[PDB]
Amino acid sequence: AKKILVTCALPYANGSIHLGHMLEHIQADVWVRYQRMRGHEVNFICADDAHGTPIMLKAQQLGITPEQMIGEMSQEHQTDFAGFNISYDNYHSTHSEENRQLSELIYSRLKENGFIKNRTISQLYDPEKGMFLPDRFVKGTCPKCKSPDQYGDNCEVCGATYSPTELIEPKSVVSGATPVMRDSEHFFFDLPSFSEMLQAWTRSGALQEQVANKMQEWFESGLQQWDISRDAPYFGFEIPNAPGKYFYVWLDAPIGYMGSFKNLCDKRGDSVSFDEYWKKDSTAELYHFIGKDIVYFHSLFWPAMLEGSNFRKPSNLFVHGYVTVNGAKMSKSRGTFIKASTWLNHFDADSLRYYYTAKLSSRIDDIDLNLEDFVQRVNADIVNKVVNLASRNAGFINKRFDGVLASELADPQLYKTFTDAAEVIGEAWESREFGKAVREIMALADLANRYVDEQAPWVVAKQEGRDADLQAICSMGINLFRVLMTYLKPVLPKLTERAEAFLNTELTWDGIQQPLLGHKVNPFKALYNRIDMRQVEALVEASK
Ligand SMILES: [Zn+2]
Repeated sequence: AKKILVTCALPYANGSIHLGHMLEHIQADVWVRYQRMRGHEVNFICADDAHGTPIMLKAQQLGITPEQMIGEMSQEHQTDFAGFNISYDNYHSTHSEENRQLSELIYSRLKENGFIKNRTISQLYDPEKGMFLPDRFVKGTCPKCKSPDQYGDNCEVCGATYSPTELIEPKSVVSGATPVMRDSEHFFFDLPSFSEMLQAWTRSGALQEQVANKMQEWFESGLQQWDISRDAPYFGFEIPNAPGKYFYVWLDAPIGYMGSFKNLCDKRGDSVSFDEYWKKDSTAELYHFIGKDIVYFHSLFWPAMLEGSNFRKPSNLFVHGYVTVNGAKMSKSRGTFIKASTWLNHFDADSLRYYYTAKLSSRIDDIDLNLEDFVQRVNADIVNKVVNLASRNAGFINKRFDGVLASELADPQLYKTFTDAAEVIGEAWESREFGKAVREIMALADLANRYVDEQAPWVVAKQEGRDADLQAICSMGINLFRVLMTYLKPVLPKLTERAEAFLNTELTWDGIQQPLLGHKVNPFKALYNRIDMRQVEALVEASK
């Protein structure tokens, strides 16, 4: 009966979805699907992060409007996520009217409350193009080793780091012009004002221990004010009362979580839910699934901005680690930098969903996709443990018993062992201990296959007068399958649909307390096929 708003980080609009994104969106989707199974009101919200200088420049290079460009990438992203069955209630954009109005509102409130500071800064400027240059749009000669054609604040030959103002013979990446230092007034959010509140949240015990520890490092270094403005030319929202100034993505990106929810409420004609979820007095829960690299932002800047503008703050942050492939960071040269779209040409979504889920936990630790292990694990667990219980038993039921399951459980004690596990497995899904949940489910699958082996239906089937025994054994196996697929429903949506078609019933969490007795099942082709290393080799080759 809880009200829950869950987000994933907003994908950047100038890059395709890859396996790293998928770790995050799959983790969130599994959790969301479980929460829905337990009867809660869930709103799963995301959007593309569509503003900024890189996006403006990319569109100019392509000779199209930034609006056309981000629209095309939004569609590409949503197609990929739909391919993996990520069950958003809304997927919006930071380039939207809802986000504009909320960004303006929040800024206005921050300013009225004394949290916006004005400061003049100096930055490299391209006088030919007529724009300030972000660091990575400045190139030149390393001041230390004198290597040419180095970009931004570091040299890829000697490893030195420096301000781009130290580059020798600097050039604009945009125009080739020599950049010069120029002053500009910027607006800053007074994050340090919120230090005590943030420190109290850190010690409150809600956050992951690893996150709280990192936060202590940040408090120790000392909180800084953060620039929330950019000069024209820009692709984004103009700041009221400040001609030629725009909101930097730091301000408008997370407000996209709010804008996406407002968009959903407005499309639904729901005039009460936005305030019910975002006002200070809210009894709804708000959760953000995010990666390591955006924790400072979500744990410090974001709750401060919300407090300073009279909105509720996150109930919790759920942080995951990086994805690796074959033990290492994704590598383009090795073909392990793998796009979501590419993945689906070779494998189904369920396979990756399962593999990631089996490795995930409540900690921040990197998650490794070892491709050899992926083949082994999917075949061993999905094909040979879980689906096996249906595939080894359904034929006899269909061919010899007209599709009808036995009128009573052959082994009620064993069935009770399976249903008794619901509390611990659900608690594991709830606490994000996904690996624990999968281990418990697979231990049950081992018990189920041990039961079938003990009963030896391939022997019973050939022996005169043992029809009743055969129906009993096979029906028991199918009932164990029903339970396991219920526990795995958040993980494997497509296999679940196929299982529900076979069983002639929707799988509900509470439904397992009533086994299927005197009940017609349907024939099926093949619920889940084996994979092989040849397919992996093809995936890698296609990714090079
Ligand atoms: Zn160098």
